[PDB]
Amino acid sequence: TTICGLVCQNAVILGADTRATEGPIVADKNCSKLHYISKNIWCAGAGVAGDLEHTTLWLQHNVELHRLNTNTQPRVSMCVSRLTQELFKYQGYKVCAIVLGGVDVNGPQLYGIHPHGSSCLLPFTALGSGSLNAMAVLEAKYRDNMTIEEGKNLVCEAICAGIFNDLGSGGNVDICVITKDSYQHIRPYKEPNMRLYHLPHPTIYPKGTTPILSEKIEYIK
Amino acid sequence: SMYDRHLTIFSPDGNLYQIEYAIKAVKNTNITSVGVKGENCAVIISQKKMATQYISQDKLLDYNNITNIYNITDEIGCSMVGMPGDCLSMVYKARSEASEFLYSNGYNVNAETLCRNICDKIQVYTQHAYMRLHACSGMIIGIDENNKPELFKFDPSGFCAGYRACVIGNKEQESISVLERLLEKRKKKIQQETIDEDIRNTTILAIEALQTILAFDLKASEIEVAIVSTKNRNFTQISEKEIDNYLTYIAER
Amino acid sequence: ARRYDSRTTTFSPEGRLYQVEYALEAINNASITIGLITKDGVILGADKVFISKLIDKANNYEKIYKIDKHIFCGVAGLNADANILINQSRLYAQRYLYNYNEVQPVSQLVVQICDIKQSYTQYGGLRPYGVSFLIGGYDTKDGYQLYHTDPSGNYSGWFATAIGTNNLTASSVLKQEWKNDMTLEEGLLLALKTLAKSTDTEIPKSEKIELAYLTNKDGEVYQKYLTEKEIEELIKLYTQKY
Amino acid sequence: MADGEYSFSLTTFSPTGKLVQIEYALNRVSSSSPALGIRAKNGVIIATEKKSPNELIEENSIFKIQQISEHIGIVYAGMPGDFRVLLKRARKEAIRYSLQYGSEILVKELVKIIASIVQEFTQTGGVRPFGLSLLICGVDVYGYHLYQIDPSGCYFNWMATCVGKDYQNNMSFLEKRYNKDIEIEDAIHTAILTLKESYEGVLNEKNIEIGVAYDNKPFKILTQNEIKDYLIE
Amino acid sequence: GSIYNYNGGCVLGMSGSNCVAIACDLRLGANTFTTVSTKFSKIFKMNNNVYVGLSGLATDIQTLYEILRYRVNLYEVRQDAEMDVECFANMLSSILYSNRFSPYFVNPIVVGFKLKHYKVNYEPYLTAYDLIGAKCETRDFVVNGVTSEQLFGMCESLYVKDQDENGLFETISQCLLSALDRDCISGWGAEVLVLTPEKIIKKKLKARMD
Amino acid sequence: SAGYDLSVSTFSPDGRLYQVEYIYKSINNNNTALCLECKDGIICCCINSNMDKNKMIKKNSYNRIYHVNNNIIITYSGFDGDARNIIDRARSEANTYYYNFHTNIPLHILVNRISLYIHAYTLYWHMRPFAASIIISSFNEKDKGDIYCIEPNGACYKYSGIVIGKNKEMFKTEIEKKDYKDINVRDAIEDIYKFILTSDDHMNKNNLQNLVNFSWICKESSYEFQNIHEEILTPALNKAVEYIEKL
Amino acid sequence: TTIIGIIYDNGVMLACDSRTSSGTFISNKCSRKINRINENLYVCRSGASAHSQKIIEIIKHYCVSMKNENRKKGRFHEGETIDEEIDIDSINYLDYNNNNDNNLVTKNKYFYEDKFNDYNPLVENVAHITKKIIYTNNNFLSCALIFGGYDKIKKQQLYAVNLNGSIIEKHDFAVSGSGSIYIQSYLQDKYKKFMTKKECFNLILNCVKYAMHNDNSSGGLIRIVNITKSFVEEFTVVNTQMNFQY
Ligand SMILES: O=C(NC1CCCC1)[C@@H]1CCCCOc2cccc(c2)C[C@H](N2CCCC2=O)C(=O)N[C@@H](CCN2CCOCC2)C(=O)N1
Repeated sequence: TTICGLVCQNAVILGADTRATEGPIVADKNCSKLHYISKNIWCAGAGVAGDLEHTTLWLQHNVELHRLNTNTQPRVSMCVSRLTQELFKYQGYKVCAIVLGGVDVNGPQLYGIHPHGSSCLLPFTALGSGSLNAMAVLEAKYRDNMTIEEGKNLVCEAICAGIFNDLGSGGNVDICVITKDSYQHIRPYKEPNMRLYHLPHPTIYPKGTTPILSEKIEYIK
Repeated sequence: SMYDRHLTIFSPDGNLYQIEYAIKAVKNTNITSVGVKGENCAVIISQKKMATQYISQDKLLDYNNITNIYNITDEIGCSMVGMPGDCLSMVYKARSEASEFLYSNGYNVNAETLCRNICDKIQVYTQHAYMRLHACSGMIIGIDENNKPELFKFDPSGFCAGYRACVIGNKEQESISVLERLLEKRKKKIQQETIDEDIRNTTILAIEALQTILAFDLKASEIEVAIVSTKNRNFTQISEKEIDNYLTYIAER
Repeated sequence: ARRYDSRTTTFSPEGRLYQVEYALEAINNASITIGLITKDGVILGADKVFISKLIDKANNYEKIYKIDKHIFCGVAGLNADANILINQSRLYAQRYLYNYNEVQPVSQLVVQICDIKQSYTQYGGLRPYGVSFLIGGYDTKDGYQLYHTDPSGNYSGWFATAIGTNNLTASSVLKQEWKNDMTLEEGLLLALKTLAKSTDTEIPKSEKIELAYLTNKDGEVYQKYLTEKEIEELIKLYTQKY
Repeated sequence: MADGEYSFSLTTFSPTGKLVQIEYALNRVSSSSPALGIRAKNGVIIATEKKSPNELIEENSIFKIQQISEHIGIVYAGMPGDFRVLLKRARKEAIRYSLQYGSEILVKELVKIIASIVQEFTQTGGVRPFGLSLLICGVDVYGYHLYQIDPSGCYFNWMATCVGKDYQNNMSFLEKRYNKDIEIEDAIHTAILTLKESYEGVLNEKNIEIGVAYDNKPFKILTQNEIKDYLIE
Repeated sequence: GSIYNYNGGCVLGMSGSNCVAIACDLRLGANTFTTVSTKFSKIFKMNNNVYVGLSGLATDIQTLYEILRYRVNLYEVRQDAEMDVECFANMLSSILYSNRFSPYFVNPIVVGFKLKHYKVNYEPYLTAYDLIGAKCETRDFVVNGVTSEQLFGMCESLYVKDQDENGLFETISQCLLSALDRDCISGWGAEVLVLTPEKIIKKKLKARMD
Repeated sequence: SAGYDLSVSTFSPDGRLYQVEYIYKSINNNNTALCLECKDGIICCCINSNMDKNKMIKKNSYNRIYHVNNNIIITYSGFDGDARNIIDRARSEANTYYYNFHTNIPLHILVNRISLYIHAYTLYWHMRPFAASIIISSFNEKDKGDIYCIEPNGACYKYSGIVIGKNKEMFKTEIEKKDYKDINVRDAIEDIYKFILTSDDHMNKNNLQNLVNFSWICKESSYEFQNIHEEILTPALNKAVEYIEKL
Repeated sequence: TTIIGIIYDNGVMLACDSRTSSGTFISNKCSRKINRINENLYVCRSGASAHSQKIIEIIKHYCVSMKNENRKKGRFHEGETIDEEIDIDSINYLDYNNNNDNNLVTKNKYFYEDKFNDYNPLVENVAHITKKIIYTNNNFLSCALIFGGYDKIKKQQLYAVNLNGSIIEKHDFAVSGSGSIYIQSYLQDKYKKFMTKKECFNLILNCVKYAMHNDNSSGGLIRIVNITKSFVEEFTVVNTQMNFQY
């Protein structure tokens, strides 16, 4: 996995590859790693797939409940507190390394959350198996006060570094831009990987080639 | 049944008379508090008076300790009127609710939500027969996350709401008339105020309102005034000297 | 606080349980619910209580409920208590299926729900459930079945019966007209007759009738909740036959 | 207290079979500010009377129309604290369903769960029933729904209904001019007209709250200006 | 790891045009090499539009199937409708995760139709799971079981988009059979279910029995 | 009354809680306790005049003055058992405060906690409310005296001098004549004995020795709890007695 | 990690490096190991990041509760009426970085709201409740903390909460983290009683610089917090390199 995020002008930008592996096998080639928490808060997930899916769903629904009961814009700090407390409660056995980003009254914020429950407010970060490659690119090229287009290009370059240099990453590049007034989830954003060779004609088995022992037809309604 | 006015159960007409009697118990304390909202601030003024209760006021009583204004947090305070045991109990409930909110969510609760959570607590007393009602009505002020003042008021029935200005006390229809007159008089001016001018006008309006309600000359030593503003978001009382200066200005006008 | 206790689960000087008698009075004050067994399935019929012409009369059955695929009930009494117990009985049927990998026999389900009701009459200090159930179903052990439950946790099997208001008239009509080998159509027409005669009229009204039946056909048990159109067809057939 | 010998039913059967506490809660509802809902062709509207006691109170601080989830709204007639508790519970159950099944809670499922919660308080020991009625409107895959929940825990499916003060006369007014093939605008006008006929005096954009769910869109509470436009005619 | 080798088995899902197919081997292993049954189906019908394939430990297969049947039956009786396939998929994920730390040793797939009610449109729906409920939504095919690598190779090489029911049957059957022929602990028969909005066709393949 | 006075959890139609008022009556019928702030300390006195006919009680064995951390005086008027309960709770709160923070619990926080404890027994329909009012007080050089009195309803107020129990009004009338913030505790002893001789008509110069508990926290005792020695109470008792018998 | 506290004549100074690492990899270049508990009470974090972070969050909550319970009823102080600034810019000047990034806030200063220290929790109380929390779960928790603050009773104070949940008060200086072992004797030799603000600042900065030079687990930038009776000053130093004549 390669997930990354950075802060730019009045916006937070997240990026992710889309590979899920089961051992050395690619289990999902187009899995989504960018998760909607609220209109102004998203997060990218690396680690155990099931933990990420269920932790981000729980966080999203609790955040919506909080928003309804208070009628105020959700805070990124609240997501940090809730998530870190949960993860700490599980002493790192919930393997969730999360880049959390959003925009609220305190402006654009980005946090790197670790499975044991620590958090860190940062201008940029990357997590996952490809985080070292993406961090190389981000450290080389990050700047304060980038425009959204520049930030998108840099996030894409970082994710591509992870995709092409880490075996655990691959697939397409997904991006989300989170501003004060809305978000923009682009999926796919890059699509750098496709099948190169195709056979000149797809194998179509003639009808009746497979031998069968029994057959029953059962109609519906 | 014969006990429909003893427990929190409906009477034939649909009333819960225990709630009415708890409200009357609040009214019996003879304590008056007034909260007023400005453009960038909010004020609460209360009498530094012992609630009319079984015991009376001794001349060895330390009158500085008598108060009905409390801090819930650094930035949220309130006035609690009613039975002093119940008022202290509600103060502690509100403080613990605010602290729990802060720990759970990593940011301070604003006044509206704290009032609503308190009232959700009170509703449980209104529905469960084995608990007495808390004879306590409160006013809560603070500055919300958009730098706007908040003024909210709860009462024993668990009903809360926001206000431009409010009064807890024996009389409240006539207090409402006085407050409405003061607010429209303040609003009819078109000149823009400074932060300090706004705070001064709000405090003067609160003092003059409490005075026109109680119908006697307030002495600075016998009232308390607490403010929250965008200049100083902390809920802080003001000195007896500043209250006295506001009173001298009010009288000479 | 004992002065406020109404002592629901306490014997009366005649070995009676007053809360149960009052719950039975409430059930007797509810609209008529009838049931009868043919050779083609169990029929449940009910009179709908009018509230307003603005009620949504589409796919809205409020007196006959599916418990499982092979079980369904009619309700007489407090509808919210009935909703509680119906949820419980659906849970019970599914629990039996989970534990035994086969569908629950009807009598066992009736026994479980009646145990809930009896327990409320014996333990605790709460009021009993104010509902009577007409539970019908099919299973291989006992074929088509029909049961009647009351607030005391009692029950009993029936070939035809009625609960709710004016059950005496409907029961007499069933006693005179119910036969041991009836077809589904004959059963439906007899159900319409007893519903019409218990509601003090001669031609029944589709707007006020809930009719459903439960058949074991070709090995599948299948429940049919007649719409207003199908009931209108049956009303025309009834007015032909009478 | 809440356990031991002191947990006995406060709602019990009378000789005639009635549960008088439920009747008294019903009276309490019938004395409350009117509310109503209308199921139109491509949406459902819930409207309420919100009469400000004084010029001091902040209207926005009091909303009798609340959102439970996207596409589901709720209004009540009766005691407001009870309403707050039940609204919090409804939101909780909506998110519990959403966590189990991913998608949004179906209106019928929510209504059944909330009705069961209401019913519990007419049987469990040491409590009174809730003193309110709820109207729950929503849109899901299976169409538009308008449900009422009574203090006893019974629920009804409505094409249009009114709860609270003099709701029989309001019901006659609403049934005189409701068809199942109305539009959103016609429904809003009808709701406003019904409330006018009930309210004594002159209504305005501050005396009424309105919530809509139409054309497969998220539930929306009409602002002051939108209601003002609806009131221009 | 070896727990999954105790019984063996695999499941495979595939979609065509207005059709979807689910297939499984029929073996019940014991001790990784002893075949004790040849009619142990891994395919279960939740409702007419929702099937689940459960590979892994047979005890956990049966237990999870019973839990899922309980949940689906309760949901559908309460709602008075058939459970949507996506709601069922999310529910299965939640059930598997609820046992996150002592999980059911199962490798499920879900195959069925997502109904888009206007008339009704039937969109094939496929999902593969891990034992703690992570989900992989797909349009072409899903695989699970100890034969996963062979099924992945066969599907990547042979799957053809938008096949009719007969083409779908031939393709999924060939994929399953070729994959099974390379596995020591799977096979001994194959059942293939081809789903259309109108009918279900259940076939047993004349497969290898060694 | 009218049936509204059988439970502490039922408000009367006029808004009053009658069980609390009945407890107040019980307390006002019980023995007298007072605490007085002086220039260099606070002085507490309990007059056990209800025990005047109990001739066989061991001399000076019944004492109503306790302490919390060796620097806070806590006394009461009302039921002994309830007061012991509340004092146990006060000490438990002091222990917990030290455990959590390693400093002694401040007087005002302890007062709030005790008052909340007491108030919690007025809320339910199955618990008897405490029939006792509590005096809690301390004194140190920098802060001078702090005296709080907690009511059975749970209301705590701060005083310069307090009298609870029987004949409290006459005692307050006598106490209020002089500003004791400028008098020393030793000098206040004789005043208190004179007040006892006058106000409590059940007390004479014969049982003044065995019926009165005296304690203080003052400069002489290093601002820590101490029962006043009989070698200090004796001359003061004799002087008050002779002065009174003169008039 | 290197965290230091030094008591000087008019206050207490807290300094730290900012590097957080997982092995040899630096996961966070510039963490924030000096955290405000109350307006006049800070803690320096050492040990496992998750442990110290969650402990400090709990302690902040406890401190809010204590502070609001410390508030007395009434009004007070109706009459009561209540140093050479560090040239931080010159400390942070480097030839090769001059206006390369003009916008850079390297300093902040604020005044106490509780001017008389009427309700601010005592430093000792907060430190001891923290020690209690760590000790109760010292089978799992591994983090060492330094508390620094000012209260009206004991003035400027340092409390070291060591691993396993013991507490020691320091009256001169406190050091923790893998980097402080290297500067142990340097600080011991250079420390004197009643140092000025300038001397204390230079000393604490040089201590952190030497520790970062010698310890791979330390690095990044340097954060210095100065706590006085009336205000708190915070500085960031980015000129951390060490130049040896030899
Ligand atoms: O890519 C991955 N994360 C990214 C992809 C999206 C979010 C981020 C990880 C990368 C490796 C992590 C493996 O550490 C585990 C620790 C504990 C439990 C499990 C895994 C569970 C399970 N295990 C463990 C071995 C047997 C088995 O089955 C397993 O490997 N899960 C796979 C995904 C499974 N499939 C679900 C449906 O189809 C898509 C993939 C998985 O979590 N991979």
